[PDB]
Amino acid sequence: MASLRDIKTRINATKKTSQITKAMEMVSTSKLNRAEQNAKSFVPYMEKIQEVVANVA
Amino acid sequence: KGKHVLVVYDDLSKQAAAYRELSLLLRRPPREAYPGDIFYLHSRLLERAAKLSDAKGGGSLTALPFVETQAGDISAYIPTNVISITDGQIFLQSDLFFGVRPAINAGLSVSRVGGAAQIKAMKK
Repeated sequence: MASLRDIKTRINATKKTSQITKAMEMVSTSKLNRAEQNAKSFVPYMEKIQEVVANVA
Repeated sequence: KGKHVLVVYDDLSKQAAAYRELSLLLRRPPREAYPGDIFYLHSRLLERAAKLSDAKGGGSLTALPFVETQAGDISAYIPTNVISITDGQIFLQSDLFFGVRPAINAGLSVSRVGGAAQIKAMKK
């Protein structure tokens, strides 16, 4: 049962889908290792707040 | 004679399915077992529908041929044949009458003549 040229349409559709998918994975993997950059860059400010917020008796 | 006629060929597919038999019984050398002339079969038929010039009484016979598609495969032998013939076609998905009812696939469905048919009321 079914087609052939209707089985090609599906393959290629799937393929171009995987492409677009894996694209964004790598793309969103490129946005993890920039989360640190703005994660780090905030490390100091936090330290020098609890150090201030040491809390009077 | 000068009157307008309308002929509905309901299921030309079965005709071809028949004619194949007929031809295969007569042992006529057989694509898809259908005779080489299986095209000519429907060609010399639907051709006999037209609009006779007003020199002939402006008479006409409209043809509404049918074709039974398996799986909806429009690329099938018979269907390409009947299509390469008719002026336009209206393809009915069931893919739909299980939303838009009288399943009329606005996408594939064409009319060659079209627009020259509709009156100035429709046209605009």
